[PDB]
Amino acid sequence: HDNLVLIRMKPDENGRFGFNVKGGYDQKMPVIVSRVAPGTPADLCVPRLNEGDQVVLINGRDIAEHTHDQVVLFIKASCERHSGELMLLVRP
Amino acid sequence: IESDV
Repeated sequence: HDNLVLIRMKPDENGRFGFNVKGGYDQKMPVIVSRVAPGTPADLCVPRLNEGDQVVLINGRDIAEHTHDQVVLFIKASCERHSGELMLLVRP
Repeated sequence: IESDV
């Protein structure tokens, strides 16, 4: 819960971010960014979202005891975006 | 399992 980076990104015209997430409570694995595809919002935002980053918060929500499907639903919950941006707190 | 967002 230290050396954390706050990442802010707006989605594309199709409402996608360009990253993959693996893990969650049900899989007994931490939530990890498995891919960051080129030229996408997760690739072009500064600070950049990187592969291997562990997701800690999504729009301020603690994901520790949440299932993989709940994490994905949190990412897609556009109404929870502060000023239309998805906020992530990650551990590189 | 990994999901595309």
